[PDB]
Amino acid sequence: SQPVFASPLNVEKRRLNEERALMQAQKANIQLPPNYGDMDLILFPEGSLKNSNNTVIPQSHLKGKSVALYFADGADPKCASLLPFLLNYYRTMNEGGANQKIEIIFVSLDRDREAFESHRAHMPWLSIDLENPLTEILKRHFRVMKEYEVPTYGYGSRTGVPSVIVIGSDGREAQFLPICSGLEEGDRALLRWDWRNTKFA
Amino acid sequence: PPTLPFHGESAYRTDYVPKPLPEVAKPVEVKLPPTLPFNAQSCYRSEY
Repeated sequence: SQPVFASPLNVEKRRLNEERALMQAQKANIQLPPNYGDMDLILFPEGSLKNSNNTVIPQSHLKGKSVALYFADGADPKCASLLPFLLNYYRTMNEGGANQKIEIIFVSLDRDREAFESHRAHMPWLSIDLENPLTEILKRHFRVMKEYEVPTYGYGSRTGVPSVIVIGSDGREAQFLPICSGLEEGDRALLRWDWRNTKFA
Repeated sequence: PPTLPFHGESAYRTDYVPKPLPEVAKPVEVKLPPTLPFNAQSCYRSEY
């Protein structure tokens, strides 16, 4: 139940968690429905994440990483301006060290497959392909949207396209990088990223 | 002798015929901008 109660990711998480909880309830003085601290899920399925050589990787690879979703749209002048600085920041702060620090997972808000591939070819880190329901479920989970077509349930939009949002193991919001937000610093908010306290555990 | 038959039609008899009525059917169809969804995301959940 973080950050949004009305998200498809969290309703699927809840259904799976209390389904399993009811299963060992009848199998076995237990608390129902299970609390969100003990609630658990997999944020990315087996065939979702895709690296620059177009070979699939699963979720457990991101241990010890500072992982952030990049919701982006290729035709947006916002994203066209933001992309080289994200490239620079990822480049220098992952090359300068003995430990691989951050990882970025790309979520597309593009028109179609051709535009998605043309935008993703300029981008080295992980990505989720557009035909996956994972991109659209993450958009509704973290409330990233350019125009109200999909119904948000009397609730907010955290940002417009693009954004980098660092994520936790259970889909929580660790911190918001203020590019297009209440703070409004384009191509400079990336220095607020702290890779220490937000590890994918 | 013949009678010169009275040709004549006054102003009030000549110079207006019933016009077609003006074709008016156009409202102001305004697409409502959707209410921009609100996260001035508050203090308690925001920092702690």
